Amino acid sequence: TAAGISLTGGRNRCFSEWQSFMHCTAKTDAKSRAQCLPNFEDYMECLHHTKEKARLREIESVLKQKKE
Amino acid sequence: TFFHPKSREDILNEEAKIVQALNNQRELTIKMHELKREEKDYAHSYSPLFSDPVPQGGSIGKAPGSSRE
Repeated sequence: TAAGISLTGGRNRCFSEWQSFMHCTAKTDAKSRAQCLPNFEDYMECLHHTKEKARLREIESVLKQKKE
Repeated sequence: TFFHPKSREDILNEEAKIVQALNNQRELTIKMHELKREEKDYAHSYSPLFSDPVPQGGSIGKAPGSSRE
């Protein structure tokens, strides 16, 4: 009811991926709902930033041991 | 002479009618157990009127580029 609203009264940071996921839920029934996996994973990545964080941990490892 | 039983045929027809109705109730029961626990539509489940699940958000700083599909 107050979902998708920011602190300035506008669209949040991760709204767009939520919109794509909700679109693809409306497109699909519970059997075909598996198609909504990558959209949901994109949403979770925007929220919690895990895969990008691990990417940067790999970069930092290369800057850390392979140089010293 | 005072023995005036119902015939074999009428008895068998009555028992058949009873068993038929019981089988009818059986099929209705299975069909309802199946009708429930079947996926419904969004309108029947949440909102008949605003049946578009898609969430439109705020409007005070609506940024072109924030819609997506």
